[PDB]
Amino acid sequence: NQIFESVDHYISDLLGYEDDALLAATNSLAEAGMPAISVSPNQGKFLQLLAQLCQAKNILELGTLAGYSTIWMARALPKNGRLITLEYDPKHAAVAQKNIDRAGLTSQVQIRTGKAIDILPQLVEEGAGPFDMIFIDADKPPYTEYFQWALRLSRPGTLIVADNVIRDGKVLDENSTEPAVQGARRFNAMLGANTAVDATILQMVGVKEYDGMALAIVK
Amino acid sequence: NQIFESVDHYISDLLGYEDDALLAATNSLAEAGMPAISVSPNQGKFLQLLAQLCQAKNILELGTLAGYSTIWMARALPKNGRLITLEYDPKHAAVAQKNIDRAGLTSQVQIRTGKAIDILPQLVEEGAGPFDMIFIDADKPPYTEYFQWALRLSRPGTLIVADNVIRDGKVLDENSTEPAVQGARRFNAMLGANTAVDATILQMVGVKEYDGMALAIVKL
Ligand SMILES: Nc1ncnc2c1ncn2[C@@H]1O[C@H](CSCC[C@H](N)C(=O)O)[C@@H](O)[C@H]1O
Ligand SMILES: Nc1ncnc2c1ncn2[C@@H]1O[C@H](CSCC[C@H](N)C(=O)O)[C@@H](O)[C@H]1O
Ligand SMILES: [Mg+2]
Ligand SMILES: [Mg+2]
Repeated sequence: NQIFESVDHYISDLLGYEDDALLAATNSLAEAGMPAISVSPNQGKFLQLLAQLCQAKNILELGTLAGYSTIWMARALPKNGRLITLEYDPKHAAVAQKNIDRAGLTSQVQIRTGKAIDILPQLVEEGAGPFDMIFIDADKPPYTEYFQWALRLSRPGTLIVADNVIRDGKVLDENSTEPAVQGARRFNAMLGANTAVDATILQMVGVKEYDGMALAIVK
Repeated sequence: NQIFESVDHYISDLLGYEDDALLAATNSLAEAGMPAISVSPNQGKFLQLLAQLCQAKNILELGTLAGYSTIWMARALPKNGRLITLEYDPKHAAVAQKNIDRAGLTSQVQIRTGKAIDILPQLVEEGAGPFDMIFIDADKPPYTEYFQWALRLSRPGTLIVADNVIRDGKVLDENSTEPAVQGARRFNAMLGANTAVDATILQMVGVKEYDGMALAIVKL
């Protein structure tokens, strides 16, 4: 992995500058005892560019952690735009709130604390959709079901992005016993059979373990 | 590279289906002595998806080869959409025209034969722009100047994509002797310095050699 990390540092040195709010969001993970699993700086910038191509005014994120990915995307929003992010762990949600406040995004970002599978039908009842872009990055086994709820909260042209769908190439092992690999494989099979979207999977290398993100556009 | 190749085939079995027109465009290369350097199927679907996000009506492509990338992007267009593709080699242009005709894309694709640096100022003079998406994929040394012309043919929100800007990590080598590597390094420096766009570089692995594509959006 060394060449991929060195090339990622080359790219972030040109195009992946992180202000105090993004660095503080990263620094908050270890002091809070949270896992070091945010998107990378360059992945962050890529999510921001996708939100700009979507001309996104309304973004939904499942899985906030410390709000690193949230800050990157919310920075693409217009003044009147909104990002709703779902986080199960009340400690993660409190840390993310501090980090979003430090980024001056309190007004545009709403953190909802609970399981995505409980909150997604709430968003349906509220008529919270449709969203211009949806980022699925929570627990891995129910990605397939999160995608079905995302469709209910989409319009034609909505972008749905799902992170961690390759898992170091372990998705090739049909006999994998790892929950996160089985979750990825089931989601990828659903995505291959889904006639409601146009989709691809991007292999991703860099500072993080070899992985990939799925991208889908609602027909 | 074996794991990346195996994962790419896994991905294209799910989401990278190629019809006769794309398979025929690939098959056309060997009989014409052309390099097997088109975008991969999965890269082709990615460019198609970027064109759909752009809601592209007008696309510009530098470097046609056999029209493989051209067919993937043109298929995102509405019928009244147009794609202009530039190609220096008349042998390549004639193969690409056959492949575009086979794909049913004759109305939507205009292949222009000559040096990109000669045609781009003609496009500005004709008012051919602005393009919703621009794909820079010709010879590598003038990438920096192709990008300057692309900005003259853009509007706010235009997506510019440049292929082959990592070259197996050789862009880390400040003493590279390879003009294509030197061209990518100069392009990536320019892109780092450019205040007219928001940009990133995506590292790309799969069936082809380790490389990367630059994505830039012209600021609003
Ligand atoms: N059922 C569930 N609903 C919502 N969030 C969940 C969940 N199960 C786990 N999570 C949360 O999903 C997150 C995954 S990590 C998210 C990383 C973040 N998007 C970033 O890149 O910065 C964790 O914070 C975890 O607590
Ligand atoms: N100065 C120049 N102007 C225009 N095209 C050029 C050029 N120098 C090289 N080319 C052409 O650029 C092409 C690069 S390969 C293009 C591959 C194609 N985009 C695909 O993915 O399917 C070759 O066809 C080459 O002949
Ligand atoms: Mg993730
Ligand atoms: Mg190329």
